[PDB]
Amino acid sequence: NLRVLLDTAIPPSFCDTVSSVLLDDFNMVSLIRTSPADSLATIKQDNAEIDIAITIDEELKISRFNQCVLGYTKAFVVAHPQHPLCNASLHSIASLANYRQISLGSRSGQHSNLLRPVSDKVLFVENFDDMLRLVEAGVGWGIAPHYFVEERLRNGTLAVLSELYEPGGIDTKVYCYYNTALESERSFLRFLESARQRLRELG
Ligand SMILES: CC(C)C1NC(Cn2cnc3ccc(Cl)cc3c2=O)=CS1
Repeated sequence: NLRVLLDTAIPPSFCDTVSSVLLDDFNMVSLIRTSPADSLATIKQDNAEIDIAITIDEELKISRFNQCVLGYTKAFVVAHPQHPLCNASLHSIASLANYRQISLGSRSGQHSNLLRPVSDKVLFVENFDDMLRLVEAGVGWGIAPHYFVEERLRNGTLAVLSELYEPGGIDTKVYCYYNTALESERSFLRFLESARQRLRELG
């Protein structure tokens, strides 16, 4: 039995990519979704017995776990089209610190440099859905994966503020944290090679 953790920042496009591949090699495969805020918090619980985690969160070294990079993915800062900062000026991009952020909360109550909120007016949520509800209602700005915001952005229900900070949206690394047990196993290298391909082509 193999247990695999994918945070909700990973497109579910991808979540198909591993399933075919991993099950070529392995017999039981459990897929588990967490908040990116909870990805690393979870694997560190010995009892949770996670073997692989696909997460955007970065941490320098973790016990009993090697890191590597499967690929990259875009994220956008989004707000209500009529949000004060809709004018999207480099002045407005410094002012994020001043307007209310809808940030992802974490059970541990603790956040990495990566996912820690930026503004002091913060309101926490469990998933990117509650995030965008509140953002669609002009209650704040928030930073969400492409696949969540592509729908609403074409629909005009939502606006991007992040395009002068990083044109193209914000590339984020997708990390593979894997139990050291796996490094030698031809099983893993197979999955890794396949995994990288689909996130590439999914770009
Ligand atoms: C404050 C922004 C200017 C930036 N914050 C980040 C970190 N960050 C935060 N949440 C995310 C949620 C989802 C995804 Cl896919 C990525 C991120 C992310 O990178 C980068 S610039």
